[PDB]
Amino acid sequence: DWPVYHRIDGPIVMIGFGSIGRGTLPLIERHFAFDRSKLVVIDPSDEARKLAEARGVRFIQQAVTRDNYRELLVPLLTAGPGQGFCVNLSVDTSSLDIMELARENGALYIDTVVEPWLGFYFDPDLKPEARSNYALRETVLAARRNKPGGTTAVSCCGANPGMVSWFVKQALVNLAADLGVTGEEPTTREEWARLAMDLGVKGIHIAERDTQRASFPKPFDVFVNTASVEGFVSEGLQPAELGWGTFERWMPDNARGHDSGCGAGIYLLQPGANTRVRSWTPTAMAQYGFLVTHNESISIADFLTVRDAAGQAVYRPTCHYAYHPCNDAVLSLHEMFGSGKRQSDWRILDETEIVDGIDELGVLLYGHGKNAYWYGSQLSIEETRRIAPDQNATGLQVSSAVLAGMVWALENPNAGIVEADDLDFRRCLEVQTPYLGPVVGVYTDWTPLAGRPGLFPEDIDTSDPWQFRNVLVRD
Amino acid sequence: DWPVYHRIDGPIVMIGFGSIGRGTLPLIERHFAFDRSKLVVIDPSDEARKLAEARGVRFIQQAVTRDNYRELLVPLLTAGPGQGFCVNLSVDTSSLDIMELARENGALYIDTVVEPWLGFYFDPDLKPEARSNYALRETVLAARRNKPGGTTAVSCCGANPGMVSWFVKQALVNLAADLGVTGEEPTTREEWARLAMDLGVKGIHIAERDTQRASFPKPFDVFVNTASVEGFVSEGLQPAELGWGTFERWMPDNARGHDSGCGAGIYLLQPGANTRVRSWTPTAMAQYGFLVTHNESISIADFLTVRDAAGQAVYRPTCHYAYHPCNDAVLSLHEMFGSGKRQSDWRILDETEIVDGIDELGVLLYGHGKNAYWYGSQLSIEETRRIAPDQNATGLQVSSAVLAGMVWALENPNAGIVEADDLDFRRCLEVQTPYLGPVVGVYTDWTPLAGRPGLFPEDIDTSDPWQFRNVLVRD
Ligand SMILES: NC(=O)c1ccc[n+]([C@@H]2O[C@H](COP(=O)([O-])OP(=O)(O)OC[C@H]3O[C@@H](n4cnc5c(N)ncnc54)[C@H](O)[C@@H]3O)[C@@H](O)[C@H]2O)c1
Ligand SMILES: NC(=O)c1ccc[n+]([C@@H]2O[C@H](COP(=O)([O-])OP(=O)(O)OC[C@H]3O[C@@H](n4cnc5c(N)ncnc54)[C@H](O)[C@@H]3O)[C@@H](O)[C@H]2O)c1
Repeated sequence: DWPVYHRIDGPIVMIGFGSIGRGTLPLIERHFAFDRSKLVVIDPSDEARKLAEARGVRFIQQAVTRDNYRELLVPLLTAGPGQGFCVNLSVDTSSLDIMELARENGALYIDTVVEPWLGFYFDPDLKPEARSNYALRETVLAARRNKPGGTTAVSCCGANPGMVSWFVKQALVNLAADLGVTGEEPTTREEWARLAMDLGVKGIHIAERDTQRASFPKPFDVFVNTASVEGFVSEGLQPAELGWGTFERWMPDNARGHDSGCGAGIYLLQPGANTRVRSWTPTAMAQYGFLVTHNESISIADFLTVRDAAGQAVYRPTCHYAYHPCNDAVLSLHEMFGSGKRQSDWRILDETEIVDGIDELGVLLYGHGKNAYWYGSQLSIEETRRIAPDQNATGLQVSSAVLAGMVWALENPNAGIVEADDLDFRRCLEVQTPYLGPVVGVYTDWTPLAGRPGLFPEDIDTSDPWQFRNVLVRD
Repeated sequence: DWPVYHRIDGPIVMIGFGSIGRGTLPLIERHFAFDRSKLVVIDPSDEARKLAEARGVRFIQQAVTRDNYRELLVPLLTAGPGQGFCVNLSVDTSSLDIMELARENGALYIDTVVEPWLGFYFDPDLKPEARSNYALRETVLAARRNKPGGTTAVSCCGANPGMVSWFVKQALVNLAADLGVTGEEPTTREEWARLAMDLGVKGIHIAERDTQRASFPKPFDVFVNTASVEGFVSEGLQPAELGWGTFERWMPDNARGHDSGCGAGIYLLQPGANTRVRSWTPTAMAQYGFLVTHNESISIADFLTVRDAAGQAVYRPTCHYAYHPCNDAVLSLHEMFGSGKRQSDWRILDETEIVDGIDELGVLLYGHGKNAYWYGSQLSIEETRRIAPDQNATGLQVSSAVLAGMVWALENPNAGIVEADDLDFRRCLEVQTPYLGPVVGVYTDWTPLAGRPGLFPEDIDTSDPWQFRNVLVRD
């Protein structure tokens, strides 16, 4: 049987019922005990309403907005009898404002992104620095400094950000064993950072290759993806963004830093989904990824920062996304950027439309004595259908991470505002691994200088293959 | 009944029986009178041999090389009783050497590319300039200067290079007529160049969008295309190249000119099939094209050059390819450049494998009073199957162009070495148009500055939207 981890006696408030909400609700019903009538789904769309009604779940057809979120959500979060859980899987809503509302009213909180209120992403009066995920994350860090401790709110606990933070810790443990580095397993952030430094990890790619393909050819003027099209396009049009490692000797002319905050990131004055980087995964081998901004690019680099007494950073890894989405999404990007505007329509691939493929999602640690190491999941669509309904492999890696975060929050309900890097990674992977298919570690001798230089002059750094100067693709 | 244009009174030697040879053979058999035993195909491929046997045509399974071409081709082309025709549709053979051999022996000649002997494209001892199509074309121009007149040899007479030269002439005439400019169309090179100057044509894109889709999804580690994969990859890895207009006021730091030759071209120190440009076609609307090197980028800009009394160029249009290949080819390029090497296998889509689509191929004249004008063919796979066997829409545009050039060569057999810009464009389009489906001219308001600047700073020239500065896709 499937484990029922805990009883939830309070209200379960799910904000948003898109691809991730539809895959997460069945997991919540499977793994927690509660009266089904205590669950409530809020979503503005008719499509979501019909799906919730088909499940006999209470539904409120409203867009949560800055104007209504307090009057709308407080009664739902405080309905009792016990502590409620707010499961935020929406677009167009402020993660920070909803999280602070939940904590104000004693309700647990989890989300998979630091989302702003509608309008932020395309606000023409915002400076590029202000549109960065670094800046949005800094609003969460400030909230934590302002109100330490208290009710647990889990920020950015999906597949990536989320799970990959746990993969980094496991990968560091495996690397220490394989490199003969002795010592006890870290138990504090400082100890984790020092292990990464001692192992010589120069940087980390969130190295992903989605090979799911549809039973129909990509339609003209339709954006196709395996998860949120609105969310992927939004993050893809934000600046390319990365955690910036101490080993880097070069940044492009259009790179910029931040005057304040944790200090772990840079951004480029170009859209991340039109920025290519050289990377590698077990199934793809050498591939292009897109340098799409992601919270974990900053959070992981920040988490693994070592500082001296004066507080200056002496070690920090480079960390960023290196995303090869499904073929139809690759075509959708070429179409969107080539036309200069979003397609007229979009669709997310349903499991019934996917004929084969996997979502290979892992972390690539590089620069150490064994060059590069990839650790992560190779979950296939066939396995997904076997073990979880209403979602594809992309969705299941996300929904199962939300499940793990919820289990952790119930067992640690007064931990304050926390990121995935703050959770107990072993417990979270213990809950999530049944839904991840093959989880494997693979070494490779590939480097970004493989085969280079070619028949054209290239601006490369031959002294250190893994420099960003060698990873970034110029156009 | 199909028209029979001419009797060929000698041997027909077709070098190469790939996608284009297979599409051109039925048109030769359809439109020319000759004894069946006069035609012979030469190709080293076993796949090619079996198809030729099924077609009942003489086949010699041999690679033409520097070492054997004289011993092989001279007897075959001079078998008599009269003038033969060398129809060169191969890869890895020297167009120049074979052309000069055919001419030395009184045989007509046609090809669709200035191909070099095997080894040239990837010779590591060659500078990028020496690997350019500008340089290859200059060998043909020098051969013409050294031996003017003589037997007709048609260089680069496919769809593009080839047919698009005739489209440029027709487009110019249409542009003038659409402005109410009546009277004598030009008859000399200098008059054509002045028509383009007088109408204010700043530049020309060879603006192509292939929408042919396969009945099977893109296989991993397989390069898929609708015509020669080897030929497309070769030119895709040559330097980006363009005819360079007098109106341009900016070029990239890695752009280079030529010390010698006609003077009409620049090249970039980067591969063309990984260089993107902003362009437009009627069915695609705004799209990315790849800036792949092509003979006609130089020959058209050269043809349309106006010089002053001293001999200095005072007007010349920009001209280059803006190629959006079929979706599987787009994915194949992303795969190839992302891995840094050619896929292990490749395949060309057969008409039986194509579910739908067109090859939209035309010329986009811009900078004139009506901004932009696209003229060309919208041939669909469905129409192709009705009018010509053994090829897709891509192949038929090419094979019908070779048919037209062969007709022109037979009708003008003492014209010496000629390019597509040298032929009677009306007669050539008269022969080819039955195979081009819809041939239309479409005006558009679109410019490369549409929607720009976006939310990031960009280096653009707002006073002149069609400047290469605005067309080239840069970081
Ligand atoms: N961390 C990760 O790994 C990860 C992965 C995928 C998605 N995500 C994020 O999770 C979120 C959900 O993804 P998805 O795929 O389900 O998206 P989706 O687009 O499928 O669904 C979004 C849903 O939000 C609803 N919505 C829109 N405006 C709203 C409002 N004002 N209030 C409430 N609901 C509103 C829509 O009606 C829609 O059903 C997105 O923000 C996405 O960026 C994270
Ligand atoms: N101008 C245009 O519009 C245009 C369009 C398409 C192709 N082309 C060119 O036409 C040519 C043919 O294209 P394709 O699609 O048929 O290519 P293809 O790859 O299908 O076929 C090429 C053929 O050449 C043969 N070959 C290889 N080496 C040879 C040798 N030494 N001697 C004789 N034959 C040899 C191969 O066996 C093969 O059958 C290529 O050079 C291509 O670049 C021009």
